[PDB]
Amino acid sequence: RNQLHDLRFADIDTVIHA
Amino acid sequence: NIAPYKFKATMYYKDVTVSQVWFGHRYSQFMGIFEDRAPVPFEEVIDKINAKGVCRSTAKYVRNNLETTAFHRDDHETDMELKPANAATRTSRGWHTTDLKYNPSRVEAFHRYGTTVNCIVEEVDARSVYPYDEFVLATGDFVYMSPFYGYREGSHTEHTSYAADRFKQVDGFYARDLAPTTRNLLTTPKFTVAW
Amino acid sequence: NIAPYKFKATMYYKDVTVSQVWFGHRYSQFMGIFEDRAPVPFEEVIDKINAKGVCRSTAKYVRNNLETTAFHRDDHETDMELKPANAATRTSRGWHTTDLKYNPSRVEAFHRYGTTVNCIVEEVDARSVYPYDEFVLATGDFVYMSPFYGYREGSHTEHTSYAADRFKQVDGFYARDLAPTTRNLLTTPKFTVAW
Repeated sequence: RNQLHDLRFADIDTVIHA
Repeated sequence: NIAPYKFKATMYYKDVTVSQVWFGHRYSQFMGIFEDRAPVPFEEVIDKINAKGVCRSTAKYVRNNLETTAFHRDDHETDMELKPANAATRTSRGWHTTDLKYNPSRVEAFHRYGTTVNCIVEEVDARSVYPYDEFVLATGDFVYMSPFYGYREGSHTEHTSYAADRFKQVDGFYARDLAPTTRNLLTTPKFTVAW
Repeated sequence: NIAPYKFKATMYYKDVTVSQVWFGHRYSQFMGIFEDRAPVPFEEVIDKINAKGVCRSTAKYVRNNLETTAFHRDDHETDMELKPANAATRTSRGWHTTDLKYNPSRVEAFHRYGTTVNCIVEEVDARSVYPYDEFVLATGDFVYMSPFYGYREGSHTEHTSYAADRFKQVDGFYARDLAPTTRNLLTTPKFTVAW
C-alpha cells in the first residue's frame, strides 16, 4: 500500500518544463 | 481470540512537498526534495472536507516546534475539489486534490523552491490487539490512543498519549460520501484519523 | 501451493546523492543531503551495461514531473567501468562504479552543493504469489507488473500498472556476465528491473 502511493496519488509520466 | 480488533477508519493528510531545483546552462537538477505529511485540522475535516468535499490549498501545522505554513504553488488559499485517486488492485477508496507536482519556472544559474500541497483522504482498515490501548492503520502508522477513547460513558478512562487538544469527538456526525454516528477525531503529528 | 513463485531478476539504478555542506571558520557541517535512486534507461542497460559493462556518469530521469539531470562530481559525461561490490555474507552478486562520495571543496562562510552519481547493478531474487499479477524484489521494492507480461503469445493480457513506454522486451538477448534468452525490461520510477 505504501509503495502504491505514487501510482495512486500522483502522475508518473507527465513532464512539465519551461 | 488471537484476531486483532478490526474497525474502519479514515485518514486525512496533505503531502507537503517542497523541492529545490538548480537550473544549469543546458540541464535541470534537483538539489533537494523535502516531503512531509501535514495533518488536516478538525475545522477543515468538518467544515470543508465533510461539509463540502474540498480541501484548503494551504497546509498549516506544527513541525519541530514551529508553525509552518505551506502554500500550493505559492498561490493564495483556494478551495480545491477532491477527486478519486487512480485505480489500484486490492486497495481501499482514496481521494486527492492534486496530481502533478509543482516545480519553479526555469531561470539560469539560480536555485528556486517550489512548494506542493496535495490534500489526501483515504479509508484505511485499523487493527488493534489486547489491551486495545493503541491501534495501527493500513499504512503502517501507529496511533497511540485506544480505539474506544472518548468523553462519553466512562470512555475518558482509556489510554491516551496525545494532549487533550489533539482529540475531538463529534456527536450526530453525518459522514459525507465523496444515519447519525459518533465520530472521533485525532490530530497526530503527521496525519488526522477519524473513526 | 503456498510457496511464492521465485525467479531471478537483475536491478539497475544509480544512487544520486547531492549534499549541501556549510564551511565554517574551523569546521564543516552537512546542511542537507538528498538521496535518490535514479533508474537506468533501456538504451544504457543494453548498449552500455550489457554491451560494454559501463555506466554513464550522469543520471537523467523523471522525478516529480521534472526532467532532472545529475552529473557525477559535476563533471562531463564519461563511461565508468563497473566493478564488483564489497564482499558480504549471504548476499547476491552486485557491482557499482563509484565508492567514495563526493563533496564540494572547502570555501569559507559559503554553502556548496556536490552531486554524486553511483551506478549500481544487482542480482536480486524476485518473488510472486497468486494471481501472479505483481512481484517483489529482494530489496523490498514492489513491481506492479506480472512476471509473465510480454508482447508474445498472449502475454499482453497480463496485468500491468505502468505505461506502455515504460516496458521493453528484447528477443535473443545474450546476458553479459560482469545462449539466447527473452529479456524483459521495466523502468520503474526508482529503478530498472530485468528478468
